[PDB]
Amino acid sequence: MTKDMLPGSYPRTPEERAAAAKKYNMRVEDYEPYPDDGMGYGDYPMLPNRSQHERDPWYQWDHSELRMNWGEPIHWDLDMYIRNRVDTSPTPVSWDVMCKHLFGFVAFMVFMFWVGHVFPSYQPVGPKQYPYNNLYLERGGDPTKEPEPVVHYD
Amino acid sequence: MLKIILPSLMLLPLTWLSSPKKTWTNVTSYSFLISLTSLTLLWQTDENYKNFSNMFSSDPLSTPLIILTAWLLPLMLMASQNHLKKDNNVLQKLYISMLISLQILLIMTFSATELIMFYILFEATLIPTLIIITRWGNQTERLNAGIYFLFYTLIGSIPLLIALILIQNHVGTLNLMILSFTTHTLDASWSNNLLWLACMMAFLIKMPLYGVHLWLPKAHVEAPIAGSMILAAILLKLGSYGMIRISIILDPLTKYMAYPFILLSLWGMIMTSSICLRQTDLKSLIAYSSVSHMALVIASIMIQTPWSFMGATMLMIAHGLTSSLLFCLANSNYERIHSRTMIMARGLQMVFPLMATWWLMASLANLALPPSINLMGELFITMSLFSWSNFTIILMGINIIITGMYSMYMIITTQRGKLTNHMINLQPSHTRELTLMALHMIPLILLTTSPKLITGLTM
Amino acid sequence: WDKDVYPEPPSRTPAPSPQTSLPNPITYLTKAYDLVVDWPVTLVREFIERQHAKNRTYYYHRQYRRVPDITECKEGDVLCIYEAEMQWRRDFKVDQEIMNIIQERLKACQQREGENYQQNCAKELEQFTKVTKAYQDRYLDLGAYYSARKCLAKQKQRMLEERKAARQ
Amino acid sequence: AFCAPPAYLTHQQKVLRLYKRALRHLESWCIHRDKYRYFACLMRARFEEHKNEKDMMRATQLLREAEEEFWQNQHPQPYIFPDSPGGTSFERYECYKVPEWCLDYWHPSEKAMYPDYFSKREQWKKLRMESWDREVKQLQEETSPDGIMTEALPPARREGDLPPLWWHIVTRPRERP
Amino acid sequence: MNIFTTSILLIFILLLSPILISMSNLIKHINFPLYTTTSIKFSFIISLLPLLMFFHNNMEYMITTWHWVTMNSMELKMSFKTDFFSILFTSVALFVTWSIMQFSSWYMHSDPNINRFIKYLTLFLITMLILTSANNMFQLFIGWEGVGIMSFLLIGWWYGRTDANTAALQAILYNRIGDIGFILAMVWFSLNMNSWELQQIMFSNNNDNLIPLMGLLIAATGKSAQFGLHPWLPSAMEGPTPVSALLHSSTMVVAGIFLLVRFHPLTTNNNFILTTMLCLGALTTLFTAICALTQNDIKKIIAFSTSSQLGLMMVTLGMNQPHLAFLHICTHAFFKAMLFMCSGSIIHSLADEQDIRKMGNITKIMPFTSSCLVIGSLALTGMPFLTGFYSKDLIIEAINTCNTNAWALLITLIATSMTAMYSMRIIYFVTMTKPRFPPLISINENDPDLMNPIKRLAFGSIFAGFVISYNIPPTSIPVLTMPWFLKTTALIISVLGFLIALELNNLTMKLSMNKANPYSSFSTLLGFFPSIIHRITPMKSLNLSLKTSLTLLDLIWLEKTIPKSTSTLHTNMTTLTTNQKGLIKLYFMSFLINIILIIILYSINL
Amino acid sequence: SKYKPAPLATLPSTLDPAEYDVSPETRRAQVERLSIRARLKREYLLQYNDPKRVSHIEDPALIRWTYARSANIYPNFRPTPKNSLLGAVAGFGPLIFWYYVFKTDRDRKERLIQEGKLDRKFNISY
Amino acid sequence: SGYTPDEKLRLQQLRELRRRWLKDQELSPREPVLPP
Ligand SMILES: CCCCCCCCCCCCO[C@@H]1O[C@H](CO)[C@@H](O[C@H]2O[C@H](CO)[C@@H](O)[C@H](O)[C@H]2O)[C@H](O)[C@H]1O
Ligand SMILES: CCCCCCCCCCCCO[C@@H]1O[C@H](CO)[C@@H](O[C@H]2O[C@H](CO)[C@@H](O)[C@H](O)[C@H]2O)[C@H](O)[C@H]1O
Repeated sequence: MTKDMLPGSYPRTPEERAAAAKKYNMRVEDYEPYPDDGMGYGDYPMLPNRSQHERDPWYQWDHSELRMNWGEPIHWDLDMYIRNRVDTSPTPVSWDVMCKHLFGFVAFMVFMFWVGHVFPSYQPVGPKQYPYNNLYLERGGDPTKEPEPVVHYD
Repeated sequence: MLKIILPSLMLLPLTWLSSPKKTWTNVTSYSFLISLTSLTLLWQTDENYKNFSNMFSSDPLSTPLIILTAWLLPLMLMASQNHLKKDNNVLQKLYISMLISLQILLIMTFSATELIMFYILFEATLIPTLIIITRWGNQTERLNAGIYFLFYTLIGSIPLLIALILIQNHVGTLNLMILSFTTHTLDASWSNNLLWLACMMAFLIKMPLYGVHLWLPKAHVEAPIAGSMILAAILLKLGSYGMIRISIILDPLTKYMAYPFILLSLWGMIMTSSICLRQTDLKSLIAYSSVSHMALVIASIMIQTPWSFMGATMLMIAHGLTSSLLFCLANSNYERIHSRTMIMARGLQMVFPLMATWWLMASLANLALPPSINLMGELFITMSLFSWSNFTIILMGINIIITGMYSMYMIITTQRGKLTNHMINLQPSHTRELTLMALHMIPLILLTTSPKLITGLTM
Repeated sequence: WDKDVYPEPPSRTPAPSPQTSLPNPITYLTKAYDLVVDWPVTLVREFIERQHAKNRTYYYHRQYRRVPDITECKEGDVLCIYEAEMQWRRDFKVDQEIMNIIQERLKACQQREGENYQQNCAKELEQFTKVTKAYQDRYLDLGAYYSARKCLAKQKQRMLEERKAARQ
Repeated sequence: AFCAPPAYLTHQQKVLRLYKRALRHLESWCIHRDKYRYFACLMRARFEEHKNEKDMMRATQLLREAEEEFWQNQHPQPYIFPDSPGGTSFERYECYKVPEWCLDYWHPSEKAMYPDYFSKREQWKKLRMESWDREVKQLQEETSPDGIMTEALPPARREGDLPPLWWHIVTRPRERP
Repeated sequence: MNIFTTSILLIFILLLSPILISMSNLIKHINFPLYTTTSIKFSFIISLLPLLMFFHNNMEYMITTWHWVTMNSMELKMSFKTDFFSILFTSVALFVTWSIMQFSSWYMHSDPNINRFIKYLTLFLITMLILTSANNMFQLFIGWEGVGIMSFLLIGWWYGRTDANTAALQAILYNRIGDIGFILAMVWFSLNMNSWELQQIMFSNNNDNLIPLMGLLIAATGKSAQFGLHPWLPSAMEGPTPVSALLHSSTMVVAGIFLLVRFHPLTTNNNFILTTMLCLGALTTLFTAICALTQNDIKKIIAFSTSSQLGLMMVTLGMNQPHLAFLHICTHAFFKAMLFMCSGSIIHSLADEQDIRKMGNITKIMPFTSSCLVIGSLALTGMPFLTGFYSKDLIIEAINTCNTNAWALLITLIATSMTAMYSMRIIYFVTMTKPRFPPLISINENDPDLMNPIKRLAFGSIFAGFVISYNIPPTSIPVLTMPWFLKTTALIISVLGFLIALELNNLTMKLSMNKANPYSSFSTLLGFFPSIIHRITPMKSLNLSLKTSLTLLDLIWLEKTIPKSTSTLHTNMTTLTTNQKGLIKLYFMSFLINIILIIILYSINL
Repeated sequence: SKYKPAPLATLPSTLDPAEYDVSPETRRAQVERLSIRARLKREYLLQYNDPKRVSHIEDPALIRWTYARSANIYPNFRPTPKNSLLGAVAGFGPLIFWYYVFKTDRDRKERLIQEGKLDRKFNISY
Repeated sequence: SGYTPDEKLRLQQLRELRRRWLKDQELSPREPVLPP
């Protein structure tokens, strides 16, 4: 491929813009270059930031699972937006409400867990009583030393 | 060692005196037999390391690398047999001579006893590799890639020369045994710190540290398959081996002179592993995977615990084999579709079912599948670094996640998915390619059976 | 199996003490296993052992005479330092194997005792602790480039510390 | 899948699509068949209540209101036909839809196992070879003089000629191989 | 003892036999699925013997087969730990895999590569058995990670489905985030105890064991799909139904609970860990039961039921009840596998339909499958004396009568009732209402390869619970004294949930429109955890990787700073020096300046 | 309406106000877009169904995309205040952070080890 | 709505060819000629 067909630098004049559009097979009015922030985008067209999930599913795309036709301008972030990764598809519920609901549920759960920790639930019973000095020998205790006599009664 | 060097040299007369028809077969066969001969260096039934003469020696650290080098040459010839299909006989023989010379020099380097052996035989590798990249490469930027590869290493190396000369003036010799057995403590003077850097920087560049790793993504996506294989199987390990051999004198400065490079390694590992996620060139993705693994190796070597050294050596060998296999696989698909993009070719499991199996196994070695020696190495390096500071587990875990992620991303993107049915040229896998992948995998499986061979000096 | 180096308490299996009219499947399965499997396998093994009795050969555990330690080496005398260093390496790994044997004892004790391990394995836990303290004081914090000289320096640092403590 | 989308849609197409989508979502909401019929009849009543509106601005406003209501009331998890996009087993058999160009690489010993099928295939390849020239000329001659183009392709006009660009339409793998 | 160890090893040898036969030309000539089914049957029969030995003398064995390597005072031996857990679970797993491997032949007769499918299922079985019968933490890791790979390969068996590919990678994500904690546990138990063997690790009871047990808890969360890392399991049903039945319910997903049970001795003291597990189990149970309701897929409902059951096991472990938690594992394996098989039968007989809205009147048309499904549901909601009751009831008893987080207890009880509610959802919308399937009925379950496996699992679900519960040795003292309401709490809540579900479902036939509801949407969309996390985290991470790493730094700033700056400077200097006008007058003027400079240097330096 | 778009949950097409436009300018726009798409598809289909093809079909869009994401970057890069700061921080700052973390941790560890507070109970392999 | 005459003709022609190809796909009674 030659220079005219490979990308180039930021379109600085309307004739450059038209030449770039013809290069990218995009309409002269639809073609918009990335902002000239000097981050390497240069001439590449700025395409809509919609994932390939949104593309028509019933259409016989040239590149199928990619869901892009031959010669179509390719988004700068196609790898991120492929069907196997980020999905910008519309949702039945607004993102803001979804965030509120999920985080509110989490907050309620953790708050009530703290409530339970502070106020536990237990049966009305005394602590279990074990024999032989709380099993001093077989619970890992030295034979030489004598533990404090811990007694039990009726 | 001279029962292994001389046959390697004699390969060259065979290459040039063989008839045009039988040259490939003869050199491949005799190279396999040289590889067999190289196994004699595993008869170390005692703790006394082997010293075959005043010039050549071997160790637990050098024997596995030498055997790997011997093993690679036949596979390099098989991998190169194809893209050199329609070149003139002298040009083909030139390529074969370059590979043979590379093997000779690398074996001598790994088996060298004096660091000014090592400094000459280490840089002599630049010429054959530079020729391989620049002459037989495909795309136009191979010249730029060659320039980067040459000069990064030369800028690194010259200070190494200065430091080595100073070392010899101060000590009286450069035989590594003598240095080991008469070493003495350095003092924290600024001049000593500058030395430490001068000794360590050339090897760190060859083990591309995060900030000086720009010459791998270029050299690899501009180099032919054999160049990539030898490069990121042996050349990259030259840096680690040099660091291991030379750090003995440079103590105790390391305790605080390692913080910068440990940090750079432990951060660049994450950065590069992440870069692998969003890269559209299979060769580049493999190269950056290699950069992350060498980041781990550098961290472990610069902490210097027994676990660090042993795991670093194990991972050195494991990465050698695995990255080599990955590059052969990618070149397999490249020889057909004549493109390096990962997105372009997809669903190839529907037409190369067995090569898909080899792809899967390679991806597992990359992602570190237990009990594979790849994992063993990464696990032991992780244990070492966790001992060094218990917070490194955060970085290690993030890198583990991302490693698994790009490793499976390669497979899903390429092998799986709808077959790009427009590709008419996809041809059934060549027995050559399949045998190449088998010869890469089988040694890995056998070493996973017998890890004791590939441990370092420490363990 | 040298019972000394690999201690193994005695077996204390109890009586059959059956109290059921039903037949225990295990005894009959074991009888069938014995007769069917153990007997032919034992025949094969006996044949191999006779074949070994024929053509018997011997191998001897190597003995390494002691040589001067690094303490007896004049600075920079590589000739003697090499021998001292190799001796130290062999002692190092023999100590490694000592640690392996004692750890195996500890593991076998835990498994044998079961839920009494919290008391009946105290002896082997004590032995393990003492040997690991010895191992730590001998080889720990030595770099990957561990050497007799580093070990000597570490020991002398600790001895200086102990002498200071005794003085104070 | 067998027809290219238009440049746009008219009020008729948009409203019909909305009718279908809303009816299917209403069904997804109303599991039982009788309840579904009860509410679908009311839905048709609503849709036809404004059937004849000749002020297209009000028609479009009504359609916008209907669409917003639909988005408010859409079933979170609708009904998806198994093979329909987004339904289980949407592409479950794409692994085995291996193309026909692979057969060209079969070893002659493998082709021996199937003698007749490959003879018929050879006939087919001959037919395609013959028809390519004529069909390319047909498309070139039928190209519209103006610069206005549509994806839809032409039929076979002459006699004894295959329809333009037919190899990919025909020969596509069977749905369940 | 010879017989016991020999049988233990022979089980693995038998399981490897199908694999080796697969890697040979005899695979073409033999009926591989039947061969593998037979091998699994024989392996189960062999396993029965060690189970009997353990039930008799309760002797546990450490068997060291091969010495893989010695690492300076840390041997790595291929060890096996045969005990209550390992032996009983090997028996159960082999039984369930026998049933599912016979049923796979029916469910996958048409599919090509059936041999590869069977090989993969077998491989998974070997790997999971390695996990269970493992002494070394390293070997346990071999199992932990190999089952993960097999799950990846089986999910998205139909690699055509982009959705299934995403599901497999989802599983790898969540599992690896889990395995980070496992590797942390390994490294800590290596540094502080210098051994990966469980016997040696046991002596760490007197340390803190917080840093390692946190790694274990995280790994268990990831693998068993507890709330934090839960999305992977429900959406792991993109795979074939036999895979869902076996791996992602009966055998694999119990890996986290099994690991915690194995490390029960260390976690007895660390109350922080135990309370954390209590809370996590409660939260998962409630969350995934909420999602289980209002879900219209037959397989996803059962998947969420499985997640809820695993949350219950997490609570079981949160209170010091490891034996009972493992008992629940084994007991639920049966009827969960049976429910999955019944659902697979329904899905296959109908035109691969999985929506419970297009299934109805199944009880009349498929008597056998509906009967076994009813048994499975009644086991899931433990009705008295079925397999579930001989575990779940005791679990709830201990929960209600042990000191516990009050909130955790409450949500756990609510989720127990809600399990009845969604089981009723299935039993109703799939077996009680008038038909809804497409008109062309073509329903055949008379295939023995389907009938017999389900028969075996139903006999399991009906008896194994009682048999195991009565035969297992004493372990934990149970609390049997309690008020009447506590004693029958599980039954009353379950029955009340059933009645409430019946009322709600019967309310649907009312000729009135159900409206979109906030709670209905929250339940159906799975709490929005997928929609939010899976759209924010991947985007942010991937965007950072492309922009901050690859572009801003690697492709731009590093090149400018190191190579290109040097290149520039040197070009600037060459263009500064070389370009000389070429006139002798100027050249000799410069020579004059050299003259003067040398004179000055000489003078000043003297 | 009641829906509020978010960058990762786009505005549905039906709710989109512009989808309902019927201005002749908009329709002319859409027709021209379809014309471009049809021309491209015809060009692709000729090569797809050509019987005399012997190789795959190269993708100019893919080539341009890869070139733009690879070799066009540095040539079309210009230092700016924002770029300099972002690069400097995103590079060095994380290294400084991890430096402080590891240094403080290891210094505390060395302090404790020196005093003897830390107990290395069974660290044998380090 | 409804097919154009050109579309109807094209679909009919492709229908004929598609069904001929599908019938071509049938295997003859001897087709799996297993070698000895
Ligand atoms: C710490 C020490 C180690 C670091 C050492 C770094 C030294 C590296 C030196 C690399 C020098 C390579 O020199 C390389 O020359 C080529 C000529 O083809 C330049 O190539 C480029 O030049 C300019 C951009 O400035 C363009 O107009 C031109 O089209 C393009 O090819 C590269 O931009 C430059 O990098
Ligand atoms: C400490 C000493 C270290 C020395 C090691 C590094 C060696 C440095 C090599 C310097 C020479 C590199 O040579 C490099 O050539 C290229 C073109 O080839 C120049 O790049 C040039 O590209 C084109 C013309 O070709 C112009 O549009 C551009 O403006 C110009 O700069 C680089 O600016 C120069 O740097």
